[PDB]
Amino acid sequence: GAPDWDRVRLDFPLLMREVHGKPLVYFDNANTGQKPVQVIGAVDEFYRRYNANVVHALGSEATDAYEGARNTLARFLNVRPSDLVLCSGTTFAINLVAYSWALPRLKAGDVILITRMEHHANIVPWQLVAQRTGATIRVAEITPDGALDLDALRAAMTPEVKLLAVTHVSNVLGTVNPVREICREARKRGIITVVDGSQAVPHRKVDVAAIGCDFYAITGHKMCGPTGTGALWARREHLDAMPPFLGGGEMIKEVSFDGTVFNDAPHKFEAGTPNIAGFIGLGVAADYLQQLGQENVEAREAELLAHFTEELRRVDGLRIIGEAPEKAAVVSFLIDGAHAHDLATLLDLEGVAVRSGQHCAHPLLQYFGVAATCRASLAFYNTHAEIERFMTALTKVRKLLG
Amino acid sequence: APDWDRVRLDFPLLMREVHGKPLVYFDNANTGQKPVQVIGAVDEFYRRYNANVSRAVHALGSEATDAYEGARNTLARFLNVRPSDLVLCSGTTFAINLVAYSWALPRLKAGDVILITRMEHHANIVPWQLVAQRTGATIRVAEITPDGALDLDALRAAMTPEVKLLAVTHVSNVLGTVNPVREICREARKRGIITVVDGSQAVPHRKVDVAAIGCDFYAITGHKMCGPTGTGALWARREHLDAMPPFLGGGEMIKEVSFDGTVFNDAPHKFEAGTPNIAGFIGLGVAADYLQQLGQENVEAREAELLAHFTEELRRVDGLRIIGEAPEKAAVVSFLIDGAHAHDLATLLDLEGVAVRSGQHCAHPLLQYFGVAATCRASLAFYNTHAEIERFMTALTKVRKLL
Repeated sequence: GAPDWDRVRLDFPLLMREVHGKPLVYFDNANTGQKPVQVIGAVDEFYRRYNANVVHALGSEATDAYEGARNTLARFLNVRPSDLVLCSGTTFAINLVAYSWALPRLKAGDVILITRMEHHANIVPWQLVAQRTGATIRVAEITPDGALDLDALRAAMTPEVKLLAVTHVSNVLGTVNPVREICREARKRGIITVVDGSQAVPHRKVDVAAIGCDFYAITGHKMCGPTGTGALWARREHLDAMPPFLGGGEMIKEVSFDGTVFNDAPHKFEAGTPNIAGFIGLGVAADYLQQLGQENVEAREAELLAHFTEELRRVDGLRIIGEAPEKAAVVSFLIDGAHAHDLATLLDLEGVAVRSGQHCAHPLLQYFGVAATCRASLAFYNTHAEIERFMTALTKVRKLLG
Repeated sequence: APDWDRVRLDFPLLMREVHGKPLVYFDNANTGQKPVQVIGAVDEFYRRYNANVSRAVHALGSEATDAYEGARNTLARFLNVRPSDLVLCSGTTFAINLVAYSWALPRLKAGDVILITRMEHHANIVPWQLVAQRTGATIRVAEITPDGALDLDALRAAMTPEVKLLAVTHVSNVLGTVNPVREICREARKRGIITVVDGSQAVPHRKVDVAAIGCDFYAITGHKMCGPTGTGALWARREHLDAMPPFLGGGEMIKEVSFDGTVFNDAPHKFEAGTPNIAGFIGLGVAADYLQQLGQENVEAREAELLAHFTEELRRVDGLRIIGEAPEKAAVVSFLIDGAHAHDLATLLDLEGVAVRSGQHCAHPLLQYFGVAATCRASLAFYNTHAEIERFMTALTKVRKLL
């Protein structure tokens, strides 16, 4: 559609913030994303006009909105709404698979294969259930450019491997993994795939069904949506076969002390009152991104990334962690003789929000041999002028640490 | 004493119309309405300092972290507990399931008994049915008497040495009954019986000093105490939080992650995996401060007046039966009328602008004891008025005579 990006930016009122007496440059979109006023106003209007559980008039509109949001998010991912479980975030989504798929199935001798670049959300659940089942964890290695080693991956997918946890897009490296080809091969070998989509769906069109995976998790607050929102897509055969996770109201059909009958998926896995307001907003957020066009977002952020990377390469002593041939607008970097945390601290005082640390990916940073990276992560509402301002601030900050 | 007319003006939704008639929202037990301080708190977060929390670097992240942990401290004072022992989660339902998965699942074995009261909400039943399904524990029911009160004689008789856990509600969402949780938990602790207390209908309607109850675990939910959806909390004795294994795994609840071995944070973050509902909990903190500012005792007194007025006028209705007439009660009234289907009462009352709920109210076993397929439930909040009560009874008379 080719939207006007200077108009699009005006939808985001937080970008008018000033911090430390300076206009904010928000380059921490990988930590959480900012919301268009359409999303903020949808939540506000729910609380002011039709707050009710999901009956009477307000309860009726609240329910249509809540399920309407599931339909919208499902069209956003190109999956069926009945296969889409709504939850508080990617972390909940993956733990649901860990407790309800793997925990009742794995045994001694089974192997869980996890790539070196996984976020802790796609590592720690598997460690918990591996320890409980007697299963063992094997690491799928990466190369120094931040790519997944596909040859090593193929060789690691031996018959004893029962599940592969793999990120769609790395939150540290920006790397875009070929999840379609990965999941096609894992299925050929009887290996279940759990794909972490948290950093994919904000930055590119994702057709989840076409990936051919078994489970796919997203988190709402990184895709223009309210906090406490997220979803798990899963093959229907899996949602039918898995036991319930959380128990309570709404996931039951009939409750008796003699025995309870459970609902079918997806409500089967949604216990208790949902985050009604948050998912109403995520519906609006998913619709907002589709109206922009996800492919336009991807092209816009690739233009921002190329500008930022071209300028960042002129910095003496700088190196980028994550130089894969396809990546989202996430740049982790280090500067010789400068501590990443000093860089983040001084950049903040110049109005620029970045993140220094390990980004909840400790094994990945261990492979690179570094205690932290400074990460600037960009979104379509950032501007080329902000990038030029960032380079001016970095030069001033680096001179302050000289 | 608070000016209750001025308090009601804090709630902007109550101004709206339904079918061209004024809205009379008597479905507060389903979810509560929000004061403008809470609504604007959530709106201000997204507009002015939306960022992630913990290990804060930049200005907005610091502001977001201070607000979020500030909300935990405000809720803790609301409950008179330490914030270090208060786990924030998406509602009562999650709070109880955390107990089920991380306390009971690793501990109970075949032969052990989980004791659950007849009046519990599904939130305090189904998790224990999952535990029995995977441990071989058996579930035993603590009965009620026809006035909706918990039969304490039968409860003591039911608390035998094989019972290891008791699921007991503080306030029933159907009956309104207020249970003597302090007495119950003292007697449970004397027999080595863990108590999980469902406070979802307690903390919005009365002052609860959670620590003085003497229970092992206490669960609340945010959207019924003036707060955002997707919020709630689990309080627990410190000894349990330390001994319990983690439930959800991910960021924030770890301290160090390696493929050779991971080290977890301490409570409460031990049990809060991944990015929190930052906006929701910032708003829940304002809700807690709003209720502490009014005075929880002042709210309890207000809704008792509303209850007494509503009950006195309701009992004038011919053929009307109130299910739940325990001695001490919150402002929740479930009722039936001879010749009137509960669902038909709700459908037509809504056409008069009155919002109530008819059905089983996620308490199927309680309804089985009474032998009724449904009830009509009016549930009052402090921002309701005596005038609305009178408007309600006129709509009830209009609707009763329409069928």
